[PDB]
Amino acid sequence: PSPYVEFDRRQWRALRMSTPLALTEEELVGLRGLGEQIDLLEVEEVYLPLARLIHLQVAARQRLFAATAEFLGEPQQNPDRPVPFIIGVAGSVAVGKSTTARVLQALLARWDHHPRVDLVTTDGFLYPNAELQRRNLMHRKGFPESYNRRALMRFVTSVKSGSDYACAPVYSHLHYDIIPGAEQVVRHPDILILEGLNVLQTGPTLMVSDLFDFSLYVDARIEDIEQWYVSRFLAMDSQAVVAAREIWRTINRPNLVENILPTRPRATLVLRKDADHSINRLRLRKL
Amino acid sequence: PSPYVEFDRRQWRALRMSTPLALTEEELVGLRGLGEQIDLLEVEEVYLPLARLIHLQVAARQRLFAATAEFLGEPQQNPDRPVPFIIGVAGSVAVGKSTTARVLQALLARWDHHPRVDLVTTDGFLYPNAELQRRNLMHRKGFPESYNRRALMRFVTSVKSGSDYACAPVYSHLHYDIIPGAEQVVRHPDILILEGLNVLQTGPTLMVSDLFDFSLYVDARIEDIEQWYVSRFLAMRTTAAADPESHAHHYAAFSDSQAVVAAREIWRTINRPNLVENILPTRPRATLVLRKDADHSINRLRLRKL
Repeated sequence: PSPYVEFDRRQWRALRMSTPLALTEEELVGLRGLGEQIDLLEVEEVYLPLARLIHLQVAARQRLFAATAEFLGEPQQNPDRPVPFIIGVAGSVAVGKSTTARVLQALLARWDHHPRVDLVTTDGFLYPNAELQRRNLMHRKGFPESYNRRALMRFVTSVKSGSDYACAPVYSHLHYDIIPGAEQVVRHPDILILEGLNVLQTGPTLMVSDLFDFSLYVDARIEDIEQWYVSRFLAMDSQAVVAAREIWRTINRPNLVENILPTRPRATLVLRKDADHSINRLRLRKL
Repeated sequence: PSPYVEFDRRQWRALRMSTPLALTEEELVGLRGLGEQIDLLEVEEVYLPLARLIHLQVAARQRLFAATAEFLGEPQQNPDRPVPFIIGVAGSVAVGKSTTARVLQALLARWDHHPRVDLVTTDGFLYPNAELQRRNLMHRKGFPESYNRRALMRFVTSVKSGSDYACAPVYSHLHYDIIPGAEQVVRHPDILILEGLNVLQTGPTLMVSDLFDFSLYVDARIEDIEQWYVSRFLAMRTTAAADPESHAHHYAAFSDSQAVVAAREIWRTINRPNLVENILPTRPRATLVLRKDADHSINRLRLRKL
């Protein structure tokens, strides 16, 4: 007996499901609008059903909120609305976290009971390069000590307080650094997806995942991810290949081995991708 | 904005409500069978609506399992029924965890959609005093290292995996030691309540609390818990000296004053630093925090916002 139910892509495809599950134009545009262009078969066969799955939890939580508010008799102290539902997305640099999180962001927004869905990356709570350099941590960028954990906690806490205005700092891929004083403002969305290297990490104290309602870990073979990282580095010369590999071996792989991979059992749902980026195995915690 | 809604006792009582699956006089008085300290007003003002709240989540979880099973189309891999809903209860030695847990256990079992409710204490996963002795941990009894974390984890995991059979060992508060050979068996209940000093503790990678669906922390001023710890140590003495099998224990022959000296000593050196160092910092991880007055009655509820 296992805590998970498993499906390979075959098994998963073989499932006859209710809801017809067809991609809508809004969905496409929604997605293209997030700067993402991923295969449609993947979106159809894997992400639509996943989204429906997740939507059942969100709708269950909204019903519970209202049934609980009814029982309590709709008092003053009780909030008027469910606080945002929070979804964590974890995994290695280059495994597709951001893509996975942007597709769910677009698909989940399609339902009328939860149309406002925000996406925050924890890259934004990285210490700025100067401060990392003040502390001799540039080479450990993305490791747990490279983030301002207190600020991350405060931001997610404020979101789970039902605050109307909660602000995250902004990481620039263009500069590879925090943009000083830029802010992403989150305004009581229905759903918040929080993507990052560290989102399921265990902090002796109180961790940010304590505030999650659902979490995903995006998985793949470590040698496949190394390839994906190299390709991404080449898109941003055998010399570039050499430089990519050095960053992988020195920074990103050890980060994966020591800090990220051990958090995989904590996820609600683990999605494993083969060499071609398509999902070949899903593990869902038993309800 | 806090992540909690907070109510003092006046405000709780001032709330509207419903008194949902409400209790016969006999059913009420039956609850006195959980201990001599059961206060039925407390049970009716606080624990009952609390059980109703919890019952709402247990039932939402049950419908969610069914909606999810239908949507996936009832495949062979999906289980037949929802795995147990697990509730953790945490706090200091002598704050009332066990009583709170026992009351909740009885109230939750009233509902037909979940009548099988088990209660397991993590005291049973302490290493026996002899094993503690081999490990050099007798003076740290109840600290996280005094437990077989791995057997505890395997047991909760097994339950949350929907097994039909899991076993926990058993601690004797009278002989202050594990009972050789004794096991509590747990058989896929609707709800498992897990109670102990370490349940919300934060360890490496995986923690037992990752398997919880809801948790409570029972809270009070430290000064008062001492007083309750001292009182309970007196009562235990008295109880041991009356048992045929337990009057042989050194502590059974303490005088009131000697039992007070020894209780404050254990408090000072063990239970209190355990509380400050390891228990209290888990308080913010609880779904619900119940604070008790000097009189044992609840003066404050903090509930996580849904």
